[PDB]
Amino acid sequence: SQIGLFSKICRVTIKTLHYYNKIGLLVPAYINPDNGYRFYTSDQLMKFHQIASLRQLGFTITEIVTLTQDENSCHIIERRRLEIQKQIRDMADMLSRINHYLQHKKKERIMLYQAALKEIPECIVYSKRFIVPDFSSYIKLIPPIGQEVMKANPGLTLTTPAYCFTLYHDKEYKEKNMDVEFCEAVNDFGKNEGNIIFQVIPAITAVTVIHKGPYDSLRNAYIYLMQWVEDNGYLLTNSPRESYIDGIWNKQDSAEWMTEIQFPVEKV
Amino acid sequence: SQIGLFSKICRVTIKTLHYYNKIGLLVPAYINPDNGYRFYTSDQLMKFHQIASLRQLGFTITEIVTLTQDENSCHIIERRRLEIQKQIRDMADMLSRINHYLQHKKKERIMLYQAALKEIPECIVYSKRFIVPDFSSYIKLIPPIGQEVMKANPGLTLTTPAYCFTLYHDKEYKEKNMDVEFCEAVNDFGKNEGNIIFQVIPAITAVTVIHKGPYDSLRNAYIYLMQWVEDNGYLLTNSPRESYIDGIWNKQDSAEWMTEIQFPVEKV
DNA sequence: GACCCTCCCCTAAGGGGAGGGTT
DNA sequence: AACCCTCCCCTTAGGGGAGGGTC
Ligand code: 118
Ligand code: 118
Repeated sequence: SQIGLFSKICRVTIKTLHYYNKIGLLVPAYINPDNGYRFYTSDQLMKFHQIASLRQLGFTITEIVTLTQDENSCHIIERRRLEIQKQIRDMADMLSRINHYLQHKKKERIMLYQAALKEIPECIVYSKRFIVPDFSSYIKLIPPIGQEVMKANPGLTLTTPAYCFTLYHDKEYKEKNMDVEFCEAVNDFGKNEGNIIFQVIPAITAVTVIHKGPYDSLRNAYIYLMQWVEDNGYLLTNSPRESYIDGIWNKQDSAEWMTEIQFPVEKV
Repeated sequence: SQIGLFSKICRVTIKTLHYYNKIGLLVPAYINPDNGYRFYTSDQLMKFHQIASLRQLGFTITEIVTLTQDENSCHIIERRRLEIQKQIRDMADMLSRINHYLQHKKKERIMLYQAALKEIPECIVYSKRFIVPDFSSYIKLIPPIGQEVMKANPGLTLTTPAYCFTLYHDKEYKEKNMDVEFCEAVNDFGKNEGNIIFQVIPAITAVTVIHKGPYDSLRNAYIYLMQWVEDNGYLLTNSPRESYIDGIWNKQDSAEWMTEIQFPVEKV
């Protein structure tokens, strides 16, 4: 049976049989040495049946050329099973995220904020945890606190990129008397000085929202990220970080201040 | 911010930034004309965050270009949601099939029947539906039909490849009172003289196993296909077909015979 | 007329490397 | 040596077509 008749038997393309014969899977029974014509037999039809049965299970071709010659191999099936379970767990997540995106675009005409998961590696920061009356005074109190460290610690150098951020160790919404902790990543351990300490901030997976604008409207970003966490079946693991990428130190216009909200989060 | 600093800010590879600059997804704020060095800006990070937020939902790159360049594109998000649900159905199907495959392979070292889900197109057949006293006697009455149809309808040409099957119209198991119908795909219509009639058989999606060996062991393949149907949550929609690939007409060896059992099913 | 072969380029989203540049 | 660039080839499972030959 020539390649066309066999390709009509299996309901498959001739190019598929060519590719298979090239890769070594499903080699034909008789190759005409004069013109190269590939002739097939029903013994090849029964082989293509199991080839298609494995292909319908998601196995890649190099997995099939192992499954069909190394007959005892069973770990390559449990591996694909765990892979399928991971794919389902990711696809359901993506479906919930798309549903949330659609709900938000229906409610508001514009996707002002856009959540995105990212992996934040651990870093050595110098930290000062204290109580502030409000956010405005906290912004004023940060730079002298940084100056104290960079003066009293020779050889201390900031990290590139400059990961400078704050943590909010409250559990409920506190407009005032906020137990904020300011941190700034350093290349290595420095010595403690007074109330300012050093520590390692653990590596986290976090959903992130960048907020372009003034600081007095970060409540919108926090409300959006909390809605995202509650909706998509996630759980806030740790205190929410807030990363200062751009601000009064780098730009003079308040409308171009760029800050990134980070929610350390884990899935339930 | 140079490309090396930006790749660490974004926590992505450099070649990703090169690809996004080449396709036009993320273009640097300023490219040095002589060297070619790409330089980035906070407003490029604000856009890479959008790129990542959309790519974590599984959007293709061109869909991301269409989404960030053209607003009011909620039809593309709906398309992606429908495709996500389709992929979730297919992944759950794959998971159930590989669970069944593991349940059988870790039970018995050899796989006797692989199961493949293939779509059979519609065809024109001549058929004789009659009660057969036994399956052993069933094979005997077929060549009479085969001669009679070619004698009554001259020039009637069978299709290629030959689709010759049996329709087991019994909704319950029995040995001696089998209500079966022998069908054979033919190119064009003919006369319906006698109990042999012409008809079309609707196109079906069917799970199929290929049975190699004599016709007494077919109950094994039928029980296996029923077990597959019950395990994988399919529903048997129509009467099972039995496609005779190889038989007494091509090969004298009874262990070289081949036959394909087809179960018309739908996913419910 | 139909059918079949090899050879070449293409997919999506980058990965890896070679060779050249500059401070 | 540290970064940077462009250019070329590579990944899947085959698709599409050109040019040439065969039944
Ligand atoms: C030590 C402590 C704080 C700051 Sb900064 C800053 C600088 C670079 C990158 C990120 C943050 C600052 C403020 C004024 C002038 C110069 C630098 C800072 C400001 C507000 C909130 C958080 C951090 C700097 C050093
Ligand atoms: C018309 C009807 C049936 C068959 Sb045959 C067959 C052919 C030659 C010699 C003996 C038998 C068949 C099928 C099932 C049971 C008994 C006979 C047949 C079927 C498929 C492919 C090729 C031949 C052929 C023409």
